[PDB]
Amino acid sequence: NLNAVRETMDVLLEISRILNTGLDMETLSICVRLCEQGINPEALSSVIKELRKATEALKAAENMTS
Amino acid sequence: NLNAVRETMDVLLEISRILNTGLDMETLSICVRLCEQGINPEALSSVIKELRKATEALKAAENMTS
Amino acid sequence: SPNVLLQNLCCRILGRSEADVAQQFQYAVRVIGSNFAPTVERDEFLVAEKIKKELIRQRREADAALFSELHRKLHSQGVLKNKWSILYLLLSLSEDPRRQPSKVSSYATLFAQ
Amino acid sequence: QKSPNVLLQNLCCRILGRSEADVAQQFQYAVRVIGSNFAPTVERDEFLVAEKIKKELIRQRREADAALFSELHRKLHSQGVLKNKWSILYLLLSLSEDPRRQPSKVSSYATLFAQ
Amino acid sequence: MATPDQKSPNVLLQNLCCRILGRSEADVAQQFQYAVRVIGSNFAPTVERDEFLVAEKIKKELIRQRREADAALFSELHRKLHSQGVLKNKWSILYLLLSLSEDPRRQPSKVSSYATLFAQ
Amino acid sequence: MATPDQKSPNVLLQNLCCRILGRSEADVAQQFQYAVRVIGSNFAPTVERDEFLVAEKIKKELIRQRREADAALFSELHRKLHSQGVLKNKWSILYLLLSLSEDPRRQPSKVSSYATLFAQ
Amino acid sequence: PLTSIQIRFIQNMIQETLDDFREACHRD
Amino acid sequence: NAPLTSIQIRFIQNMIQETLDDFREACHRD
Repeated sequence: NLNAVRETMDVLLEISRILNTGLDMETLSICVRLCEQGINPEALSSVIKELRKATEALKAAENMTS
Repeated sequence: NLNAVRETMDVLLEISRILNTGLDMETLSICVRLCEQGINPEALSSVIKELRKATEALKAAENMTS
Repeated sequence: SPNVLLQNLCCRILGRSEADVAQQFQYAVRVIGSNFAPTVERDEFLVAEKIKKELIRQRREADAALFSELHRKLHSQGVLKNKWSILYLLLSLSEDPRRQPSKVSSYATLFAQ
Repeated sequence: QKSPNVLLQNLCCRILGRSEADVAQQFQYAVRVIGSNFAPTVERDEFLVAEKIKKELIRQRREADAALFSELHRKLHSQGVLKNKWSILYLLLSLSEDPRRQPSKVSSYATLFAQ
Repeated sequence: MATPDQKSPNVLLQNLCCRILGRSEADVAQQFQYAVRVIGSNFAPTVERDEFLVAEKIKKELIRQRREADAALFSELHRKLHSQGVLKNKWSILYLLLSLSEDPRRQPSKVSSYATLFAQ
Repeated sequence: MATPDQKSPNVLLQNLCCRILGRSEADVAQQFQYAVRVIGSNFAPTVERDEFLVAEKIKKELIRQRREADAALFSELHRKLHSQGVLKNKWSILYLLLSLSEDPRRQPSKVSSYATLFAQ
Repeated sequence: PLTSIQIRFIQNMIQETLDDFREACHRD
Repeated sequence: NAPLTSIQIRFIQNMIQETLDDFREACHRD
C-alpha cells in the first residue's frame, strides 16, 4: 500500500509539473487524501484556487510596495 | 517605439469611433496598458460595463443638477 | 501604479475627480477581484475573427474594415503584450448602432440620492 | 489523520509561503469558499474526466501533457488506492495549465485591495 | 406648456406599488422597498430590441399557446401600433408586453402561501 | 372552503427537519431554519407543470437508468392516479417525484461530514 | 439520410459542444 | 438515404458548436 501511494504521488507530481500546476508534494498529498476521504472536488478546487490567489495577491503587493 | 505607440493609439481611436465604443484616446491608452500587463479580458469587460454604468449615472446626475 | 491608473481612467470617463469616483473605483476593484472562469478565447486571431464577425453582423462593413486595420496596426506596433486579451475586450465592448439603446430609465436616478 | 480544515490551512500556508497571520483574510476566504455551496463540478465521472482532460490537452496541441495525463490516469486506475477517482481527475483537469501560454503576470493593480 | 405633472419615476413606482397592493403607499413600504431594490438593479438588455422582431416573437408565442387567432390579432395590432407612431420606444414596450403575456392554458402553479413569509 | 386542519407550515418544516436529520425538532433547529430559508428562497419555475409530461419524464429517466420495468410501473401508476383523481396537484406531485427519482446504479454522493466544520 | 458513421460523428460532435457549453456555464 | 458527406457533417458540427458556444458565452456574460 505504501509503495502504491508513493507511485501515485509521483505520478500526480509529474502530471502537475507537466501541467505547471505549482503544487508541492505536501499540498498534493493533502489534496489526494482529502479526495480519497470523500471531500467534494469542487470545494477542494476552490480552496486550492483561493490559496493560489492569496499567494499571487501577496506577490503583487510585495512587487507594488518594492 | 514612440511612433509605433502613437500609430497604435490612433488606430485604436479610429476603430472605437467607427464602432461607436465611446472611448477617448486617454481611456484607450489606459486600457492598452492594462491589457499589456495581463488583465483577464472577461474581468476587464465586466469592470468596463460597471464603470460605464457609473459614468452614465454620474452624467445623468450632472445634467439634472445643471 | 496600475491602481492609480485605473482610478484616473474612471475619473476621466466619469468626468469627476478621483475622490468623486470612489464608489465606481470600488465597483471596478470588486469586479476585477472576482474569480472569473477562463476566457473562451485566449488566441489573438480568434478574438479578432469574433470581433470581425460581430462588426459584420451589425452591417458595419466599413467599421469592420477599420477595426481590422487598427488591429493590424496594433500588432505591427508591438506595444501591447496581450493582444488576445485586448482584442477580446474590444469585441466585448462593441455596441450595435441598429439595436436601439435600452435607455436607462430615469428611475435609476431616483435611487442615486 | 489531520482534519481536512487543518490540512487545507497548512496547504494554503505552504503554497503561499506566508505565516497564518499574513493569510488571515485569505484563510477566511478559503473557509467561506469551502463552506459555501458550490455548483456541481463540470465532470464527476473518473473516466469522463480523464477523457475530457486528454481531449483538452490534444486540442491545445499539448501532446506531451496529454501523454502525461493519460499515463497518470492509467497509473491511478491500476493502483486502486483512491476511492473517489472522479474527484481527483476533475481536480486535475480543472487545475491544468497550458505550459505554452506565458503566465499572465498579475497586474500590480491587485495590490490596491491588499492594503 | 405645463406637461401634466407626470410624477418622477420614484413617485410613479410608489403609486404603482400602492395600486397593485390595493393599499396606500405608506402601507406598501416593504413592497416599495422591494420595488426600489429591483429598479436600482442592473437589468440585462431586453431579448429583442427590434419592433418587428419583438412583434413576431409575440405572435409566435401566441401561436405556441394555440392562440392562432390571438397570434394574428397580435400581428395586426403590432402593425397598427407601428403605423400609429405614438410610442417612442417600441422595442422596450414590445419586450415588456411579451414579458407580461400569460398562457391561459397552463394551469396556474398556485403559489404556496409560504411565499408571503418573505414579503415582510 | 374545505381547509383541512393543516398544521402550520412551521410545524411541518420542523417535523421534516427532525425526520431528515434523525434528531429531535429542537436538535434540528439549524436544519429547520435552513428548510425555512430554502422554502422562502425564490425558485425558478418547475421544469414541468403538466401531470402527464412529468409522468412521461419520470418514465424516460427510469428508462435512461435502464429501469424499463420501473418506467412502465411509473407510467401505470400515473395513469391509475390520473383516473383516481385523488391528488389535487398532480402536476406538482408528479414533477416532485420525477425530480426525486434516483438511479440505484449511481452511488449516492454521501454528503461529506466536512459540511459540519463550517457550522462552528 | 446521414450515414450511421456520419450520424454517429455528428451526434458525438453535438454532444461534445453541448457538454462544453454546460461545462463553461458550470465553471462560470 | 444519401449519407451526409464528411464535409456536411463537419459543417453541421461547426454550426452546432458555434451556437452552443454563443449560448454558453451569453450565459457566462450574464
